[PDB]
Formats: sequence, C-alpha cells, structure tokens
Amino acid sequence: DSCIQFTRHASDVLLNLNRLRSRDILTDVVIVVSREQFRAHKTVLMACSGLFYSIFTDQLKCNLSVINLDPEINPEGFCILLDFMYTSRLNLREGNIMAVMATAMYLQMEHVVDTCRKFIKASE
Amino acid sequence: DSCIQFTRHASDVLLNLNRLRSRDILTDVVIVVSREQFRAHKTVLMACSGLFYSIFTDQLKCNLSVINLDPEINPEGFCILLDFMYTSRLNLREGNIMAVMATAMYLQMEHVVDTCRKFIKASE
Amino acid sequence: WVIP
Amino acid sequence: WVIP
Ligand SMILES: O=C1Cc2cc(Nc3nc(Cl)ncc3Br)ccc2N1
Ligand SMILES: O=C1Cc2cc(Nc3nc(Cl)ncc3Br)ccc2N1
Ligand SMILES: [Cl-]
Ligand SMILES: [Cl-]
Repeated sequence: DSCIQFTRHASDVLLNLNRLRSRDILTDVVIVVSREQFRAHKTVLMACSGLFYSIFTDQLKCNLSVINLDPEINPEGFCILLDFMYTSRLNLREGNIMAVMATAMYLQMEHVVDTCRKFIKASE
Repeated sequence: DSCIQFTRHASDVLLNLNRLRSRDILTDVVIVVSREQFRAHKTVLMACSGLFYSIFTDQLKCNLSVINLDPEINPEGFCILLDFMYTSRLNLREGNIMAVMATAMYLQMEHVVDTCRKFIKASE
Repeated sequence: WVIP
Repeated sequence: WVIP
C-alpha cells in the first residue's frame, strides 16, 4: 500500500495499556500464582504468551475470570514477566534468572526463554 | 533499573492484537458509524483515542457494548483510523484526508491530526 | 511519521 | 535485546 507509519505508535499503545493496568482499568482476569493474585487484560496476556493465547481461545476457559497457574510457578518470576508484557522491559538478575526462564517456558514466551538461555550460557 | 529491553516487543503485541481483531476474538464493543458497524477491543480504542479513553472510563459508559458516533462522522474515515490504531499504518490519500482529519479531531488522535494538517499545508 |  |  501507500500508507505512512507512526514509528512510536506501538510503544505509545503499550505504555497506555500499562497505565490502564496500574489503575486497574478494564482488567478482566485474575491470574493466581500460589498465594499471590495478578490482575491483567486477557488480550495483552494472549498477545505475549502462547499459553494464555491457548487458554483464552478455548470456548470454556475464555469466560473464566480466574486462572490458576501450576503450583510450581514462582510468583516473583510471574510478576517480572507480567511487567515485561506491559513494558518490553525485563528485570533479569542472577538471583531470578532460573525462575524467570522456567516461568517463560511454561508461559511460552520464546524471546524471553532465548535471552535467559544466552545469559546462563555466558556465566557457565 | 538494570532491565534489558526487547526492541520489537511493542510491535509484536500490536500485531497480535490486530490478529485477534481480524478473527473477532475477545472484541467487546461495536462502534456504530451511521449504517456501518466496527467490532473492536475497548482497551485498544482507549490506548489510541482521547475520546474512547474518556468514554470507557465513565462509570456508566464503560459497561456499554454499543457506542454510536456523531452522525457527521464518515465510516471510511473511521475505518482508516481503526486500521491505524491496530497497525501504526495510516492510509492517507488526497480523496480521504479531509474525512480522516475530521474523524481524528473528533476521536482526539493528536499525532494523526498533526500529519493531516502538514499534508494539507503542503498541497495549498 | 515514515515511509514503512 | 538492548540496554534501554
Ligand atoms: O512466544 C510466544 C508469544 C506468543 C503470542 C501468541 N499470541 C497470538 N498469536 C497469534 Cl498467531 N495470533 C494472535 C495471538 Br494473541 C501466540 C504464541 C506465542 N508464543
Ligand atoms: O491523541 C491522543 C491519544 C490518547 C490516548 C489516551 N489514552 C490513555 N491515556 C492515558 Cl494518560 N492513560 C491511559 C490511556 Br488508555 C488518552 C488521550 C489521548 N490523546
Ligand atoms: Cl517473549
Ligand atoms: Cl494519534
């Protein structure tokens, strides 16, 4: 086509979706990770995670307001990944890398799994 | 912070939200523009438009499944802008620029209004 | 704005 | 991935 493109549009959209998340505006699901609860937008979760895409396209699970993750999932690792979904920024640290990688594999977040594998390989 | 950032994340999120729109997955509102209807995600509309942000943060309108725009709004101009919201690409043409600019002013989409004003100024 |  |  003969379209023009606004370079910052995608980043500005995500920044606004994160602002809605911070103010708990139009969040439509609670993700339960053991004793912790995380409110989010189903559409953002699906856009970032192969697991959430599969969950919310299911004819029964699409209507659930609460999703319980596997008990092996670490709430801090989930929190780091939820923040990454809404910001593009990943708080990857020596102390959390194993939990973040395990959570990203479970959530099917391929690019996160890739950088975790590379950061681990560098320290061995 | 000491975060790392994935450059393409925001673009990939928006691409996936557009895929959900194309398959009519988790759309939660119909925007009525005269005889035409447009299905969308309230969160994406709010993230792109000052008017939709104001509408869906209203304690009564947040719960509406149908929103009727002003009868002066052109359905083609709205369609072009809805596509821009989900893609960052704007199909701006000599034949549609007046309708697109009028629709972007109504929707409160400041960057679109700005490029329309500049493209009009160049042709005068 | 750019030519994509 | 980059240093933002
Ligand atoms: O690593 C990742 C990230 C991700 C996101 C989605 N999400 C969607 N995929 C498609 Cl094709 N259409 C709409 C949506 Br929402 C699917 C798989 C994966 N794997
Ligand atoms: O030209 C534009 C585009 C736009 C988008 C929003 N959307 C939001 N703004 C804020 Cl501050 N927080 C969350 C959301 Br969603 C507000 C105003 C405008 N004007
Ligand atoms: Cl990822
Ligand atoms: Cl805009």
